[PDB]
Amino acid sequence: LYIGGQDHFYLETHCTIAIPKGEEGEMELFVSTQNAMKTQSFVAKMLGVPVNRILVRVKRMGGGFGG
Amino acid sequence: IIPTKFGISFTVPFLNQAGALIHVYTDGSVLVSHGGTEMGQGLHTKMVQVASKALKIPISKIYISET
Ligand code: XAX
Ligand SMILES: O=C(O)c1ccccc1O
Repeated sequence: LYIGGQDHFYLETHCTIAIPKGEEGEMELFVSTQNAMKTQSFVAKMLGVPVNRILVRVKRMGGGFGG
Repeated sequence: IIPTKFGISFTVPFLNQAGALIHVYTDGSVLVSHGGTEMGQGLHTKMVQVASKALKIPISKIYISET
């Protein structure tokens, strides 16, 4: 038996705004995510900066569904 | 030559209260937040020094972003 995959089709697609604060690697992000923690870590790791520098804000998502 | 004495506390008793909030993220970096503001007096500098002493970790792992 086979079962085909599936697209999430959340009406709102992926989206991020990043604000760099110019001081000490600080960055503030607005993002359509179910996972602000991994968002914060992945961004810290890419920048080579401690996690305490990165702030992620999530008001609402237009759908997530695991995607 | 002149001396001075100066009383320490708010003369309204209920103002002598103070909160802090601390997060340690999973890379061990620390985010300190407290009710004080920075106006140049080096409050945040002093709070990082207190936190580093209280936690027994280097100052470089501790951060104060804003009030
Ligand atoms: N309207 C709406 N309803 C939704 C979601 C959504 O995006 N929009 N998605 C699902 C998913 S998919 Mo998942 O384990 O990350 S694979 S768990 C999960 C679930 C997560 O929300 P709690 O029930 O824990 O509050 O919401 C459900 N209902
Ligand atoms: O007693 C003070 O010095 C004081 C200072 C600021 C605000 C309220 C106060 O009572």
